Amino acid sequence: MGDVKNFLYAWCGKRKMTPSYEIRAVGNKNRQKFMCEVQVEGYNYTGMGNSTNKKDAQSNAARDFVNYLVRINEIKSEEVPAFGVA
RNA sequence: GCGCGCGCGC
RNA sequence: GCGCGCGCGC
Repeated sequence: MGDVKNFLYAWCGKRKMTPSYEIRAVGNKNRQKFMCEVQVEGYNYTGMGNSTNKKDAQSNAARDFVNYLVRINEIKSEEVPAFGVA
């Protein structure tokens, strides 16, 4: 979803912190790729994302991260609008 | 989104 | 001119 970044952002706003994205350019100058890593304080994991543009490199890293929060039972899937259970 | 400028390719 | 990206001003 577009909104996962916004979700992760809010999620951290509660435990009163910000995520931290770090993007680096990668691959084909003429058809290029970007690499993203997100971290959050107090969490032992780096969400990783690749894409053509930066936004999507970020979305992908965030998805990665949230998915992990769920795996480690810090969120329920059911609480992540993007992971649309319905 | 609209504008501008930049890189790479063709 | 076209394509993929990046950045900047509204």
